[PDB]
Amino acid sequence: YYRATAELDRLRGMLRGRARLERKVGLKRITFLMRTQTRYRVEQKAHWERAIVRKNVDSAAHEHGSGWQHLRNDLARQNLMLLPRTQQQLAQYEPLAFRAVMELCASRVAPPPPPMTAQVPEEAYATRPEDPKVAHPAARRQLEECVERMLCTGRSDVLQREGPRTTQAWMDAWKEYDL
Amino acid sequence: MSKQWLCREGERWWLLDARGQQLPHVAKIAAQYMTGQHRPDFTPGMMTGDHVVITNIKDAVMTGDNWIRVPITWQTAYPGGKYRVRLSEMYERDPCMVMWWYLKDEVNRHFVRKLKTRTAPLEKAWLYEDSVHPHAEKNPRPLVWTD
Amino acid sequence: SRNGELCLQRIIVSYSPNKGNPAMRQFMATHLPEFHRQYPQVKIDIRPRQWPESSITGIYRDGSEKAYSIRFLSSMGINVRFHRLVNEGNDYNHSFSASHLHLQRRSVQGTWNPYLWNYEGTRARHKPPAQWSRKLTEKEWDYYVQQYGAQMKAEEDTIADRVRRYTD
Amino acid sequence: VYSSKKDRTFKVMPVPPPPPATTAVEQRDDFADNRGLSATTRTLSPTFRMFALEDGGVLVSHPSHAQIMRWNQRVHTEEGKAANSTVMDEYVNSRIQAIIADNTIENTSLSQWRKAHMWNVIKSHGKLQRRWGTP
Amino acid sequence: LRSANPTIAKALQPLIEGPKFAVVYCGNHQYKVSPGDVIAVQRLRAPIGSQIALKKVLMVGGPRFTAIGRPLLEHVRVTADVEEQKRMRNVVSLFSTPGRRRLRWLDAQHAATILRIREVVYEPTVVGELDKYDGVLLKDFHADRHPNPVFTANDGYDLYYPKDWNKVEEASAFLEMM
Amino acid sequence: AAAAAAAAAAAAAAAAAAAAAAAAAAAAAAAAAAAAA
Amino acid sequence: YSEYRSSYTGARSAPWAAPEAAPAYPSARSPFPLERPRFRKTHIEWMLHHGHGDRYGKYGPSREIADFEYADGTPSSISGKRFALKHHQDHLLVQLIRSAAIVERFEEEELLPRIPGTPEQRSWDPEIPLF
Amino acid sequence: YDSRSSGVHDVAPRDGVDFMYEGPQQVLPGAHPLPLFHPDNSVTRPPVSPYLPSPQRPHPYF
Amino acid sequence: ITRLYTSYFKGELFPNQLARPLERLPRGVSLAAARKGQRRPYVPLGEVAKLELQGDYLTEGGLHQEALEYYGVVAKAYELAYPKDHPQVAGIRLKLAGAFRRTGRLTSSKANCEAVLQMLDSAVQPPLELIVEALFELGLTSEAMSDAAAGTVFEEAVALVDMFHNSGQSHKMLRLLPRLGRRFNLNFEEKFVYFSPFDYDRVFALADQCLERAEVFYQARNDRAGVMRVLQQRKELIDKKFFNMRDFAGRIHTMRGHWKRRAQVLTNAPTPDELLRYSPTIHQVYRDFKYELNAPIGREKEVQPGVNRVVHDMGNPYRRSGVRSQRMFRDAEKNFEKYIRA
Amino acid sequence: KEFDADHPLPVVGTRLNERTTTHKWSHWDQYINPQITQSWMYLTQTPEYVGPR
RNA sequence: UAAAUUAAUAAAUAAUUAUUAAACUAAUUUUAUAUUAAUAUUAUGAAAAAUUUUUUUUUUUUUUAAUUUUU
Repeated sequence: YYRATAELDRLRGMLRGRARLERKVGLKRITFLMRTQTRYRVEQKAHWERAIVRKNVDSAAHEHGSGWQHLRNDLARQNLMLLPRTQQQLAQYEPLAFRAVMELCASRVAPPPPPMTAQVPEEAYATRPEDPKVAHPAARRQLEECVERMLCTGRSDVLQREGPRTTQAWMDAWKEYDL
Repeated sequence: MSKQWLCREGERWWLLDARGQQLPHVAKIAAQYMTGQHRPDFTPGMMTGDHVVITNIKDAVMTGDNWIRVPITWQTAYPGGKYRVRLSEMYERDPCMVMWWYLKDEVNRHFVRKLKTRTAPLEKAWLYEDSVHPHAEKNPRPLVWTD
Repeated sequence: SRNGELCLQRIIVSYSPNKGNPAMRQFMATHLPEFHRQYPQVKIDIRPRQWPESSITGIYRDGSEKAYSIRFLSSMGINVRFHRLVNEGNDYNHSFSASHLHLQRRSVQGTWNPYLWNYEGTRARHKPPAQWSRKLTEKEWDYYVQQYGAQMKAEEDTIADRVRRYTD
Repeated sequence: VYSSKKDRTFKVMPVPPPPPATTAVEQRDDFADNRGLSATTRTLSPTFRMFALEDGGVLVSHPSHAQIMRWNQRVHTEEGKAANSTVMDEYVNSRIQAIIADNTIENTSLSQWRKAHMWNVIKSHGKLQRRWGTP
Repeated sequence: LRSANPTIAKALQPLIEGPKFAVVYCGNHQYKVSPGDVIAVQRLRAPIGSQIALKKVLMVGGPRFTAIGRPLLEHVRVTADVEEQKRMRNVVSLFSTPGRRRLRWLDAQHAATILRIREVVYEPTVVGELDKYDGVLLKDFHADRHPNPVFTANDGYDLYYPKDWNKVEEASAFLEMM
Repeated sequence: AAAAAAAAAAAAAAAAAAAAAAAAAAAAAAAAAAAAA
Repeated sequence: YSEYRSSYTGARSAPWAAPEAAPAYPSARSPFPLERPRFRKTHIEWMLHHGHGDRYGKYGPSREIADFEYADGTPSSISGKRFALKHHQDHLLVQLIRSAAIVERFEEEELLPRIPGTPEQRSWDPEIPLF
Repeated sequence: YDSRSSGVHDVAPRDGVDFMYEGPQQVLPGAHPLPLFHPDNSVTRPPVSPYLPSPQRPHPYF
Repeated sequence: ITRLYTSYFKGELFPNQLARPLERLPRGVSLAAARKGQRRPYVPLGEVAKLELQGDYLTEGGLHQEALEYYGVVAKAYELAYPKDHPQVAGIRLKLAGAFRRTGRLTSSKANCEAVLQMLDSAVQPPLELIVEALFELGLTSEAMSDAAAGTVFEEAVALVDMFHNSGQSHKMLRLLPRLGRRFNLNFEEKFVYFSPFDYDRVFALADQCLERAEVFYQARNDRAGVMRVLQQRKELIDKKFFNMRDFAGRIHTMRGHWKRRAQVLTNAPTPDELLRYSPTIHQVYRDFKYELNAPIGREKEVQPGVNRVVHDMGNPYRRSGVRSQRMFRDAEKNFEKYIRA
Repeated sequence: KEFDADHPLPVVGTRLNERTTTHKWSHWDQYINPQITQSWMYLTQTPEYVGPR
């Protein structure tokens, strides 16, 4: 078939005394090595290199009387959302921040409440009359919700806050383009 | 021995009073400290070890008759050379030979593959059968641990 | 493109003005005018020659280079390769592993070193009793000797019961 | 379990023993929602004080790395302010000061200095000496 | 730093100054970011040299503070400039079972992009103070008294309570806010 | 022939050589009544 | 600037009660039906409880928030593996509406039965009483 | 493929035959937005016809 | 087997997903001139983009008043986000002048959809799909104002489409994709992958309703030539779009295995609207003899120059054979001289 | 689709672009405009013929 | 992915895999489902008794991942 003998012939430079010399015996070797890197990478490299990290964040937790058996269950209880490789980065470069975490999980602080579902506003039920001019009652509140969340994010000096300085006037930016 | 992958530069000198503590367990904690696993910077290539001084060996404990019915068996090359020796039979010879054998069971567990990693962590434990030990000047800090 | 300065300086091009495989000469009709508009500082050195090497080549401002074989490559696949010499900086052949996610590791709070948490120790949360060796409070005295009392009252109670209930 | 040959991947060590209860506020339970499992109450745990942000996170205020290396050196040195001195003691509080100030780790070694300056330490037949100003 | 209690905005205000790091969550990975780093992330569709800002932030920290945002931290600015859009080193694999006479050379090189971070800046708004060993908000904040002190664990009752050094047994907790 | 009573070796000097052939549902998983050295 | 949505309408129930109130933690016992083994949520039940799915790179603030944006505030366009997500989350609804849409028709024409179970389930379990 | 990553073009122009790219206002020899293997103008292969072939007039003749 | 898609199915790739560029005017062409021929500071755009999509969802729901508000905000944050007359700040009002007109306020509608154009012609190269979206609003608010004289702007709007809309690039890549399928009786739904120009070329879809909203005008006023002046154009508009999609069938049955043909099929193909426009006779390749070794029988000095060189003879291959085969070919070099001499 | 012209999308190629070969003229191309049947290698045989077995 | 089998007057199809093609309706979630024809292909081998563990042969790279306790 196709031995990939083109690619695997440049590699014969970095082999020992026999595979480097003779082209045949080098291929059976370099194609045996390359076929086991890809065999170890996709199969066994994870379960090993994934436990040298759960040993480093753990060993860095014993210096605070806790351990991975307890830390793992309470990094999640608090919704902290830290990859187990990140906790090893902190335990090794930012030792205080890690410790600061380890104090939180041990503290009796209420974890953040589970995210809420979709709540129907009251105004969805509130019977609308036959009025065409004014907007629906639910949009005048939902839109207000969107512009407050629009100004709370960041400290955008919207032209040093040249846009309407207050909200009830920002919802009237449609009258700015009327004559 | 300087030999990069050694790291004698951040050493801490522990002290594990073996008095009354179980011999198959003092060999466990002392291994996490010689192999340097108690360190958050532990990478298996580096042998960042911390010297342990396991004084008071002769006061070790072995639950039940495990002083009489646990063999230190080793089979040499000569045919008919299989040797069986209890703990109460090697304790006649040298009490530290039973602790150094129970350490060898723990360091091997993670380092059997390469000779440089099999033996180097073993040279970090100083097995002293009583109080006296020449390491007063190394300030062996008594490591806290509860089995 | 570091600090707003393109790491690329000049794309070397070899082509044939008349021979064949027009996907290069076709590229120089539509895409190249457009790609030049975005990055003008890139100095596209186009060479005409009879026997044209099929390779695009870029020269970065540190002496480094790169080639991109365009033999049998259509015009769309030359522009794509055009835009890929201006992008990279040709500085490091790093494997995107979990160790090389950060090219510089600077810890701002100082690294963990042995002597950081070495002199800490386990502690309680609201003051404990040295309940071994503590001068009791006059109420404590009355409590324990009432407990210890109620204990002695039980032992010496049943020691007699073993002999008296035998002839009660 | 995962290539039954044998499992030599570093396992996690069991959890240290919690501190004494001494409070009777249910400091005993584990399937109780009033607290997480981990029980870390160390020497300098009360310096890690937390402030509840508005988003939902907490702004823990902690002492700087150049301060706990001061607290430690204080503790380590006044072990005996007039008592015995250990070779291991001096070499440690010689580094805690070097860690106190700009703790980038030297990049080279810790003993290359001594190894090269042992000629004014050692007296070696002054015809073969090393005087800073070679006569 | 925004805050309601004027004393807090007068003691915590100097904590958030100096250098600052942050651990963002970009491309299902997690990078500990600081104002002068380059981090290779999975390919972003950002033309080279263009400014960029990371939206998912999990924790900010400085020399004497860390803001532990539980799921994420709102109102933290971390902006980077896309330096490179390159293909990383090739991870060559060979899939040739012994039975069949076929050999599949699957050579995949990763598509990353190097984000040289400009700056991190953080201005958090606190609600107040809460003591650790009772997760209740505190009414008032005294910049010196720790809300919950710590005490020894050796009640003497335990004959084999492991003694550390004598000095490790008795050690205070220094004041640090001043 | 009919390969019966496998033996799963754990290490040595910590398995007692009677617990090797244990993990087989039988009169083993007991203590050898009369051991020989 | 950074973001934290955690929902479609945000509107997060703020956690901090009041300068002196009680904290009101969530019950850490996993909902086991028989109650004798007395378990505790395990680091992947907390992750389910907290609004993520099994792994937190799913159905949470880890995808639905964009990875980046331009410094001027310009968002970033969608991708193949973004539209394919939005359609999936709309599939997880159409799976539920069309499901409840057929139950409605069955219960509006009185087709849903009255004896609870199959013909082969009642003929299997004794605890489902006789009809 | 994409082996031979260097050593193709010497990094220099030729003496008097290599021209860099001025810009999109000028036109190179050979460039055309259509794939032509035998590129020809009305000077090299001049068609002998009244008109010039075109999509408008169906054939270059009367 | 099948696929349930009950899990999350990552997207497929396809050439229908290429980032098709926008459409503009040529370099110097300005809109008001073409017509009469016939860093930034932070602003939460990502949040206001969600705030106008609820206008596109609203103004498409019949709630034209509520949409006006949502559009009001997003049209405010845009005249601050972008500089003056930016191609974007001009386009948002085109959603406002519509939302105005659908609320009686036509007086402000025309006041809005006319304001945009001075942002467009005064630009460098405006988004061509917008100037046909403005010239549509300008044509619809004139209907709402009921002015038949104000209705001949549709036909003038499409006058820009027919002129400045190269109708090839919409379906350039998608033209050969039917040559990608290689199965004939299973997964054969790939041989008929049809993408629709109304769904892919917006400017074409816009230009269609113009030429359909313009017909209803002339149909309403009982105008005859007006209707035909549009219908023939509405057909000529589409006919030159279906033409740019035509192609013959390649193989029909199941070709097996030649997966490496994936390179000749999907590639940049000259569209039929272009293969003629840039024909190699009308658009002549420029060939500079300074870089080649051939020139017509009179331009013999203008070849790529050389060095000390003397024409030996013509390479008649029989010069190698014995001298009796070179006693032939004797005068064939003499005779050939004066054939290349004028 | 980009959010605006200020923020264009980049050119980072995939295999569906970066490996393609020139468009040798199909039969509909040399039907539209017979000016592209330059040489005899253009007159390729029936498309139904796929190559030798 | 193991399935097929009748020597011999008027009883619907051997079966497999393969190549090439074909058609949705009394017959429910608003579920699910490889059916048909033409051609290519018939040697992968049990003897007694008893009777009316498990899913794996095969992975594009980075992460991520729920089955552990000794006598």
